[PDB]
Amino acid sequence: NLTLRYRSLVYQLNFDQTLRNVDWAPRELVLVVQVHNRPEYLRLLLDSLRKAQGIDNVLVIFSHDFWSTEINQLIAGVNFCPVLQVFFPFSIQLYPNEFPGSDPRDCPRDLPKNAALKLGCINAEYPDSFGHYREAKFSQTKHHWWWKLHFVWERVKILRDYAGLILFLEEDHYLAPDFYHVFKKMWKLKQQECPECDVLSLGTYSSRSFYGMADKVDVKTWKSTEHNMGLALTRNAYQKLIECTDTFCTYDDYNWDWTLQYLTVSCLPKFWKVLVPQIPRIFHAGDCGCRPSTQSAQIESLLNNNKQYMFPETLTISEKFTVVAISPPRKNGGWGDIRDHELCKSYRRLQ
Ligand SMILES: O=c1ccn([C@@H]2O[C@H](COP(=O)(O)OP(=O)(O)O)[C@@H](O)[C@H]2O)c(=O)[nH]1
Ligand SMILES: [Mn+2]
Repeated sequence: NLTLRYRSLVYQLNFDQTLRNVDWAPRELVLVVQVHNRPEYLRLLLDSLRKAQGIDNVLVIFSHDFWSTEINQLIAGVNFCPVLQVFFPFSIQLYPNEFPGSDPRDCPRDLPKNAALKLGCINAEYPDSFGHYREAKFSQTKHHWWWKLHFVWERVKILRDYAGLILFLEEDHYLAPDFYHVFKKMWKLKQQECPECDVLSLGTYSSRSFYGMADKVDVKTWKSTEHNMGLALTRNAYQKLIECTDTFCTYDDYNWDWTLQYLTVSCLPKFWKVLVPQIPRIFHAGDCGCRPSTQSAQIESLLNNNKQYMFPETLTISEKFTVVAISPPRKNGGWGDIRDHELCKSYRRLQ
């Protein structure tokens, strides 16, 4: 049975934590990449890592919820920085025909709530806020995001007592070559001028020319639609998030970032404040209008045409935008199923 085989593979690999390209300790920055099944975009991220300055000793953790030869071969080609692969142990690939996959007794995602209650399908009493029922493939990303946040801070042996920041990104992102240069200055700038800052972001989703802006950073209230790429957390920031575990895991939104938005408004004692450059050091390649080759060339052109402005010698805080009161987001749904709630709440308790 291939499914059972994969379960055994994932258990041993998550235990062994084989570190590639290391004979060193992780310091200052570690990257964690959420990976599913888009190797064409992963290849683009890896190319951006290859071209990035100063990261020979930056650990990059790839977190997978899908096993494939192509994906593992891509990551195995990385010879230029420390690499670790970890594997989400409750993926749909490992549990296809039972929760958190699709139990054949589950309610159809679009069966009306009133009909589901009369039918007795097993999750009929737990629709989302729109009266819909769970779809396994739409719940997986939030599960994977919350599991790997716990796993890297608590269960990765090389990160015992780690005192740097961990920067979270995704398989379809592209890093600017000065991203690490800029991160280090951003962190020093946070220590010097923004003690109220909770998190760092490498950039938002927005100029053709970088003149006068590539050296500027803003202090803003964190907002999920703007600041969900390349999010760097301290241990303190992570510990404050897990104080809101039940809220994260029960809030009826299958988006991890919209769920964080709700947390910053409803469960954290203060809104998150983020330090973020005016010129992004991270780009979303999985968005167009996508040919991955087209995306890479356009980003290459934008960054190289602006080469004279990259690697700024000094960063300065230019703007401060402080939200005092804000409406909570509307729920996007997809997260009403108590089994999703309970599995999400279990990650830090199991083993
Ligand atoms: O089953 C899945 C599907 C997606 N993702 C991850 O969710 C992130 C966002 O997915 P995508 O970029 O497709 O969504 P979009 O950016 O279009 O909202 C990516 O890092 C994927 O690797 C995942 O972890 N498990
Ligand atoms: Mn994307």
